[PDB]
Amino acid sequence: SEEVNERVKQLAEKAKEATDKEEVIEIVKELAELAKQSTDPNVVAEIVYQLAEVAEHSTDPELIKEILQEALRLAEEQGDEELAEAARLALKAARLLEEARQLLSKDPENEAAKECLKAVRAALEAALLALLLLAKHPGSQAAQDAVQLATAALRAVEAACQLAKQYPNSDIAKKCIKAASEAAEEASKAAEEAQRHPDSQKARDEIKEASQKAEEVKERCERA
Repeated sequence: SEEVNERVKQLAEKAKEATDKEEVIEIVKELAELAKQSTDPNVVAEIVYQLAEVAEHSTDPELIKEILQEALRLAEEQGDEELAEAARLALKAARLLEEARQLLSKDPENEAAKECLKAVRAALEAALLALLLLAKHPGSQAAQDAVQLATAALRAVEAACQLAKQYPNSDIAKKCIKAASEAAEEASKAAEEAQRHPDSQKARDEIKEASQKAEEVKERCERA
């Protein structure tokens, strides 16, 4: 028992101290394997939580995505529909990040692609924070709302990024993408206050304000 909980904390630190992408992923796969040694729902929740943190402190999109596929795989094996939803969203934000980087690569001077990219980063961070909050406090109305926020934020970014690729160098399209970036950033800020302050009401107050914004930018961008 304690030999497991202690080991989760150790491997997590090892991953954060790793010096190459290949070592991070090897440690990550060792964290996931510890799930095999237990059926305790809390040990898997803690492992998923550590995976989200390893991902949140990484910058390589490919690595992040691989970390999150593991986290989703664990949630799915648990039958935990709620935690799997959160991991799958973050995973999808990471895949959008990979796509956003490809878009910019084809037209690196394109300010629309740059803004789309910045928007996805903020969306990814918002979804990762929600996952961190849920992984520790499933019953929270803030965690669940945070997941809902990150969902809305990502929908808006996808619409904004859709135009950055479709019709760029156009004032009309350039405004949504600017709004989407701002929307994603605020969503990331809201989800952060909630992550460090789950039970706080000011935390719950911030999450709600960002969804309306997220919802408005989605409706704004679909227009363009």
